[PDB]
Amino acid sequence: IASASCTTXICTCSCSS
Amino acid sequence: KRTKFRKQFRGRMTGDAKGGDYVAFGDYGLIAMEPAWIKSNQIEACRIVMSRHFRRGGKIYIRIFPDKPVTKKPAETRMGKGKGAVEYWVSVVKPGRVMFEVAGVTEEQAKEAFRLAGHKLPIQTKMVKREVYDEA
Amino acid sequence: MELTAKPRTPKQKLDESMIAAVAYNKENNVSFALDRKAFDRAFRQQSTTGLFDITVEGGETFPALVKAVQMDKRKRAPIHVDFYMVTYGEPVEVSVPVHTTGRSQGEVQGGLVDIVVHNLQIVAPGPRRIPQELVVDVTKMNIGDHITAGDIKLPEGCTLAADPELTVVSVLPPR
Amino acid sequence: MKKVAGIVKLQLPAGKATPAPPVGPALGQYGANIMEFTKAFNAQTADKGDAIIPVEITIYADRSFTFITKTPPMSYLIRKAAGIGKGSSTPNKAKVGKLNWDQVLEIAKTKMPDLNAGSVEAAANTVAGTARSMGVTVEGGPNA
Amino acid sequence: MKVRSSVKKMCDNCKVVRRHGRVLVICSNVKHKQRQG
RNA sequence: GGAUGUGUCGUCGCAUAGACAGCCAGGAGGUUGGCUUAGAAGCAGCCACCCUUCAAAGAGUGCGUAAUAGCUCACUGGUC
Repeated sequence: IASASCTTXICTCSCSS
Repeated sequence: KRTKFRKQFRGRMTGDAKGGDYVAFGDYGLIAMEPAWIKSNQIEACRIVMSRHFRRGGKIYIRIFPDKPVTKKPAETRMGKGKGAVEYWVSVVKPGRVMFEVAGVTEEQAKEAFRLAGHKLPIQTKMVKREVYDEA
Repeated sequence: MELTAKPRTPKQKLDESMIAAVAYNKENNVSFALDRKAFDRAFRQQSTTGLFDITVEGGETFPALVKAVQMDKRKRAPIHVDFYMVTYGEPVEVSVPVHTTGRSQGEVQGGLVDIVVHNLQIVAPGPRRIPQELVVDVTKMNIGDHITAGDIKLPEGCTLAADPELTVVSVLPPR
Repeated sequence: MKKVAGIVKLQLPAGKATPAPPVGPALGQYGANIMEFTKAFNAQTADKGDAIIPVEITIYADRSFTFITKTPPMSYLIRKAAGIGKGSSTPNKAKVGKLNWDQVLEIAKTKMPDLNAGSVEAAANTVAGTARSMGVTVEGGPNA
Repeated sequence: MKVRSSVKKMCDNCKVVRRHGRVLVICSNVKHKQRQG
C-alpha cells in the first residue's frame, strides 16, 4: 500500500528517470 | 467419537481381528498391525488430518467407532470404588483391522492421506487396495 | 495351475510356498493342494468369473470357478481357497464387478461419482460365457445421479439377481 | 546518464498514459524518457484504441530507447460480445458464453506476426484451447 | 547443522551419506545439512 | 521414527534394433492460459491443462523477485 519502488498496481515503485 | 447412551463401565483383554473386512466403501484403505486402544481423540486426529490433504469428495471412511468407556485416578487416594466413567472413550482395534480406507483420490493422494494419518496412531499400519471378495 | 497333493496333512507345503484348496460340485469333492505363487499370480485376473485348467498330478484336466478364498489377517496373505468345478449349462449364480467409463457429467460439474456397490451378483450367468467384468455408464449422471441394477445393460442372457432399484453407483457431491 | 543497455519487456494499456506505476521508475530508472513515450506509444494505440497491447522495449543508453507494439487484449471486445465486463471465477462450471468462427478469421489476421503455427487449421485450433479455458464454447465444427 | 532423530531428504540435492557409523545429509542448500548425531 | 549397512527371497520397470548416471547443445510460439488480487506472468490460491510446429520441447519440478526476470527439470541427438 506504500513503499518506494516496489509494486505494480497502486503507484509507487522506485525512482529516477 | 463418543457413543450416545449405554451402561457405563468395562474390562480389558485381547485376540486378533475378527470383523475387519478389507475393501468396502472404498478403493484404498488403512489397516492396523498391532493390538491397541484407539482413543476417540486419536481418531479425530486422523479424520481431520486426512481431511486437510483432501479438499472435497470426502471419500474417507472411519469404520472404527469407540464402543468402550475407560477410567481414571480422581487424584490419588484408593479408598473408594471404581472410578472416572469419563476419562475418555476407546475403540479397540486389533491386527488386520480397517480403521481407514479413502476412495476416489489418486493412489498417491491416498498414500499421504494415511502416512500422516498414521503418524498419530499408537500402532503400525499399512495401506491396502483390492481382490477383497468375501461377502457382498 | 498344477496342484498335485491333497492329503489332510499340509506340512509338506505350509512352509513350502503352496496354498491349499478344495473343489467340487455335488459329484466329486476331491481333496486339493496347489502352488501358492501360481494361484497367487493366477486368481488375480480371472477372479471369481474365471475358470482354469486343473490337471491334478496324474493327468486329469478339470474345470472350476473360484468360490471362496479365506486369506490371513495381519497379512493380506491368503491361506485357503474354494473352487466350484464349472458345470456346462449352469454354474449357479456369480458375483460380477461394477465398472465406470467415460467422464461423467458430475465429475467436472462440481462433484465426484461414487460406486455404492462394488462387485454385483446376478442370477444365472450361463457357463461357457460368464462376464469377467461389467462396464457401466456414468456420464449422464449429474448432481446426485443414482444408477441401479435395473439400469445397467445385461450381457445377452444373464439375469440380475440383485434387486434392480438398488443403487449400484451415484454421483457424490463436493465436500 | 551513463552507458548501459540491454532489453526489457512490458504490457502498458492502449489509449492510456502511464503515470508512475506502469513506467516512472519501471524503465525510467535506466535513462529513458516517458513523456516522449506517453505520446509515441499512445499515438499508435489509437488504431487499436481500447485495450492493453503488449510492448517490448530496447535500451542502448543515454536518452535512447525503442519500442514495438503488438496485438491488444481481445478479452475486452468479447466481454462486450456477451455482456460481461469481468472474467469468470470458474470457467468450466459457470461459463461466460459462446461465439462464431467468422470473427475468428480476423483474430488470426492480426495475431499472424505472432502465430508461427502450421497452416490455418494449425492456428485455427490453437485459439481454441485459449477460448476453451477462458470460459466460452466453440460453435460448429466436424461433420454435421 | 541440523541434528534431528528423523533424518530425511528435503530437496533433490539432499545426499544421504553414511560417514563414520552415522547417517547424514549433505544438501547443496546447507540449512538442509542434517545429521542424526 | 530414520538411513544406498550387509545376507535371502518377491513386484513392477524400463530399455545393444545401443537406455542409467556423466557430458556438449536445445527447449518451444499461443500465453504475463482464464480465473484472483494493490499486483503474482510453468511455481500464494480456483478452473482446466487444449492448439501448432517438430527430433523435440509439458499451460508445467524447485530455487528466486514487489511481480519481471535468472537459474534447471520432464521431452530430443550425438560421444561411450
